[PDB]
Amino acid sequence: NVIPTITQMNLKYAISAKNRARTVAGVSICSTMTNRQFHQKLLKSIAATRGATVVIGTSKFYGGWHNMLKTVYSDVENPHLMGWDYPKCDRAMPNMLRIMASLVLARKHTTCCSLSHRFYRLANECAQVLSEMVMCGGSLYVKPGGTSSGDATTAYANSVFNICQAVTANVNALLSTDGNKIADKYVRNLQHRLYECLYRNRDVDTDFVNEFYAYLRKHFSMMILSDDAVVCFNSTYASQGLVASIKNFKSVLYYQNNVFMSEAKCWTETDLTKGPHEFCSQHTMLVKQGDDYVYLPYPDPSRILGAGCFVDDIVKTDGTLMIERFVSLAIDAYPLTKHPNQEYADVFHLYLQYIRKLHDELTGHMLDMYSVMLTNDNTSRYWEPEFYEAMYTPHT
Amino acid sequence: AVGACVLCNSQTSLRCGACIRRPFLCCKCCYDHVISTSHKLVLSVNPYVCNAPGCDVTDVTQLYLGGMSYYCKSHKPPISFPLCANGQVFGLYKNTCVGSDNVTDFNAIATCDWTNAGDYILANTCTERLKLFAAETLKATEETFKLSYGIATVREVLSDRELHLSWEVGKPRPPLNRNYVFTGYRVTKNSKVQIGEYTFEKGDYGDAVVYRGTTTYKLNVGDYFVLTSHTVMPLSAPTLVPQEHYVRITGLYPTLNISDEFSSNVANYQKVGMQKYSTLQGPPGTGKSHFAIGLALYYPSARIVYTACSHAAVDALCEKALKYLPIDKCSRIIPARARVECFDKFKVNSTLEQYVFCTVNALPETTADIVVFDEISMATNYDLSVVNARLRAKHYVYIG
Amino acid sequence: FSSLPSYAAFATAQEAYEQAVANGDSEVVLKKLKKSLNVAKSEFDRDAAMQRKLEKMADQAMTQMYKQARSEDKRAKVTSAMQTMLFTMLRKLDNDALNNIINNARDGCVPLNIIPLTTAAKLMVVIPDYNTYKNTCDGTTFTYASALWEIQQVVDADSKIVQLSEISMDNSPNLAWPLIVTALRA
Amino acid sequence: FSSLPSYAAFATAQEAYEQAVANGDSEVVLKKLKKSLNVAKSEFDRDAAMQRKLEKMADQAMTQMYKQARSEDKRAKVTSAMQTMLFTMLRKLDNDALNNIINNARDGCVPLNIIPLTTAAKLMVVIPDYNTYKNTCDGTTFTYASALWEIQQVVDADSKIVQLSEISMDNSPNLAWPLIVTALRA
RNA sequence: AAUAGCUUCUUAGGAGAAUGACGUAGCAUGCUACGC
RNA sequence: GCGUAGCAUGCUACGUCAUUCUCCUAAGAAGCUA
Ligand SMILES: Nc1ncnc2c1ncn2[C@@H]1O[C@H](COP(=O)(O)OP(=O)(O)O)[C@@H](O)[C@H]1O
Ligand SMILES: [Mg+2]
Ligand SMILES: [Zn+2]
Ligand SMILES: [Zn+2]
Ligand SMILES: [Zn+2]
Repeated sequence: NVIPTITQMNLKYAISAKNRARTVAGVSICSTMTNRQFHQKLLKSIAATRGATVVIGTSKFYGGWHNMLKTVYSDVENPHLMGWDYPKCDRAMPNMLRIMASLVLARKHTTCCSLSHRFYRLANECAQVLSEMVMCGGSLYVKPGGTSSGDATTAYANSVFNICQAVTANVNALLSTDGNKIADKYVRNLQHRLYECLYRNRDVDTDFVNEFYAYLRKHFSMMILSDDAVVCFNSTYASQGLVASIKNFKSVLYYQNNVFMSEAKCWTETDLTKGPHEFCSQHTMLVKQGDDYVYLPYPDPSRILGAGCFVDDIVKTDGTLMIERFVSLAIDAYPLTKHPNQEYADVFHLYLQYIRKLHDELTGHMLDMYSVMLTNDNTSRYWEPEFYEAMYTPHT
Repeated sequence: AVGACVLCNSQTSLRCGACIRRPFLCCKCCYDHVISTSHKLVLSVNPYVCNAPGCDVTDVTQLYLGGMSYYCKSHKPPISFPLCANGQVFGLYKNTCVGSDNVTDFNAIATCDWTNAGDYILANTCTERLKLFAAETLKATEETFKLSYGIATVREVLSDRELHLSWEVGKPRPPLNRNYVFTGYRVTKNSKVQIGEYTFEKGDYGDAVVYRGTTTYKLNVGDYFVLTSHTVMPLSAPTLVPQEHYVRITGLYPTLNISDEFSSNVANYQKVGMQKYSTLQGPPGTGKSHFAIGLALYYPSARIVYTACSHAAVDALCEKALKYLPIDKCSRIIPARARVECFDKFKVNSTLEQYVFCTVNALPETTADIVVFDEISMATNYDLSVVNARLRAKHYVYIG
Repeated sequence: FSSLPSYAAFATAQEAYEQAVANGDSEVVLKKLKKSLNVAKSEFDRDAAMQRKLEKMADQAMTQMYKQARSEDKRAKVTSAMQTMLFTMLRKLDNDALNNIINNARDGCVPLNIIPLTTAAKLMVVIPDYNTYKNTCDGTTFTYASALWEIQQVVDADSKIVQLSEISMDNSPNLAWPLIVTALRA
Repeated sequence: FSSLPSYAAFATAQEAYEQAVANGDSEVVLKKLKKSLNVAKSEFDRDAAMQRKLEKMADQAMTQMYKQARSEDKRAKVTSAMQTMLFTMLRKLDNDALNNIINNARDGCVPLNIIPLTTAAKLMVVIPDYNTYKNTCDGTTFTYASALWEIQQVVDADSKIVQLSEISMDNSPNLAWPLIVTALRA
């Protein structure tokens, strides 16, 4: 059967850089219980597999970012890492693609559940997450469509939709090419069979689907975290017209998402060494370390300084718990210590001197309130640059 | 569980258990309070009695800090330290209390029984913090004395308002006036339970008395009336605000010529606006409160509060104010008290009226432009602290 | 760990072991003193473990009571900390306009609405006395927040418009202060 | 622990052993007392460990019972709350017109939105500006969803009242928009 | 005042393993008192 | 040559104590990313 539900809507309270307020939808439990039981197995199996396209649940510490970056270059021919971003991804995704996502995630229970069972499950998910009865400020409303960001299957559904837009742009760019000027004798045949298998046929063609997918994985390697992509496309092709390009993504978003992705936000790096310009909001540098070269992620310094200087609660403003709230900031800001720009070199030692001063004033106040202190010595290991330098090595 | 040394204003974590109010004492201050006075009960974040089961060494001078738990000499842990040592007592912030020589006076105020003029004449002239402490402890002492006298019982049932009372033979009897109310406990065996509050009045003949209870309960022979308790809260605000002068008038706005029949007082009506606080001595039967209402006119829109100690006095003055002011005036005196009755004019709780007439017991905690206490000859340092605490105004004038 | 009981016993046992290995004793007494050494070491070790446990137990309270006291203190007295910090920063800003409006706001002349920005909008600031008046007012220009305003309609406290002539120290004491001035930005 | 049978036997065994050593007999009694105290301390370890296990076991069981009771209490309370809200909600809806339209429906199925749209007795218009005001709910009566309503109270954003006269094209700025105006079916 | 993922810290518990020490039983070897 | 006994030593099993390690659970406080 089906069970409509009500989902609230709350304003968020957190640092940012644009004066718009972002909302989040907290779905009602009677839906999360069932969705959890239905998807948990597949989801906990996606978040624990290293070395595949969908990279969720792979830390950047302990030599994880370097392994991501060296997997992406799965032996493509003339790399040119690119990117993109969808505008208003959460409020324009058409209903059809959300339904395709839910179907592809429900394509595993080929034997746990029967067919009518799968259909009522999908109808239930549609009426609970897709087109629900939002309750925004003491008064119900009706959502026209578009995903919501508080259910169970959110980041994975986004990853699926993302791969779908990428492959669609790829198909369009391969078809639209003239065809009589493609010099090679293989890819032209490939197009000539693609069109026929697309429109002049009705049933699956597993052999050809396999050939096309291998062609992709050899000229369009990806890396996807729910909408943040990085591609490593062969370049001679992409110039002859045989894989995607930012122009093609603009087109596909123009007739399937119904927005316009201006090319001022699609960075395109042409030197393979220096890594992706910006992925998941962490620029990437190449730093020598231990006789071999590794990639390191480093944040945007203004963000670290802001997160130290402005706190959301009044009790977080004293250096009682800060002696701990600062270790984490310093851990995230370590890689700046190998940057060549000097202020990027200093936003580390700032935190590092501040921790020491904090701890010294702490022992002062404590040895005043009583007169003794026994074994709070281990804190002599947070203000040395060795403990953190351990955190970006590959042993563990 | 910290506070300020009532003598040295440092942070301390101790209190005197034997002293009646248990005030915060700096380390050396408590050492001196405990060395030469019989008071030997000092409470830290936990009490200082030896935690050995059945060990009752309670003199702080005979204990030892053990590991986690203090103890007595016989039950002491293997290693520990003496508590009272080198003129100090081990307390939180041990090193950073200053400690002072106000020890003799504090000892006196702590041990005295107030039965001689020394305590009054001394509390009248000591230090402000010490003054307030003496006031609170005197209140609590007289309150505890209230407990000394005895209970009343019934002897014979006659009617609904004519009863014969029986005093517990051998104890001080209470004065039969409206200012005494008692809870009525009836003992079945098996449900010793209160019946309500009661007050008496000696009629034209004994031992018959006419009385009023808050409830219409049927009085049996198994009933009796026990005095109803009262406590004391601590106060912090000053008694007399430090005096200040100026060269202009601020917050108050003059008038041109209104009410010429209040003429001679204008010369003083200005200096009040010039100074922070002042007083008027009015010989018996003089033009006092005439000056009050006259200044109230002189500064019309300046919000004013009147207060006194006597309910009869505040009633008389609120009536006199009703005589000459726009009304447009409230006397929020008492809703359900004041056995001798008073105003039945306006609100008790709205905090809106310009000229608020109130009594110390029922003062709210609001602000105003000027407040005037009256009849200073009766109120005490405590009452002064309350009237300076609850309110806060620009200028203060006392008349008495 | 000197003052502890078993330090002495284990010390004397080790000392006797030394005195016997140096005294050239036999191997049977050597083994029995080895046993004595073992047992003394055992007892001293167990007691040391117990004491160390008591230490690490005390430190929890010693370091939690402090968090509690400090945190309740900070959370309690905040509405004054914010204002004090505000005025400290505002003195340290070292601007002129702010300083003029602040001094004026000190000695009486406070505005009744958001000072505007554009070159045409309303402003209504009170004036409590003639002294401050002639301090600020001049002809038709009423200087405030370091700008140039024009006086529009002086109003008494009884809604009685007055012109600019009557405002004179000798003529002052017959007006019912405080006036209310309106203006316009130049 | 002390109440165990081994306790007294062990204590008196060590005592009488020390007594016999103070008597200084032949070492066979030393061996016998060693054996006695050995087996005594063995069974003593046995029982001590048993009691040590028993403490933790009983305490686990007891905290478990506390948890069970807590869960059942909260569960019953929440069920009562849910039932109460359901019934007090139900006893409100206008049963007459609802019965009418549903029994009119050919199956007992009617899409939800028309349920309020045709049986509600209220209407909470919300207006963001004088213009849309002019063009939706002017005057004292208006028409919407094919029925005739009438104003009864116009509360602004500060939860105050606003007389129907105040809302005028030149009196727009003083009213803190939006303007939650209720109504009543008629 | 949502879903999910990673990571630093603290406490308690459990389990397991190593190590060392104590005690009981059994196994092996030697020396010697006694008995045949 | 055997056994009883004793001593000494090596080995095995068990039962205690302490130190370390490892892992797992639970509970809590703080940070970052979509
Ligand atoms: N300037 C005055 N002219 C006439 N009567 C006055 C004047 N000042 C005071 N009084 C009168 O004194 C009388 C009251 O004095 P009272 O208030 O009884 O004395 P006290 O207040 O000192 O105990 C009133 O009739 C009051 O008007
Ligand atoms: Mg008077
Ligand atoms: Zn002191
Ligand atoms: Zn005392
Ligand atoms: Zn004791």
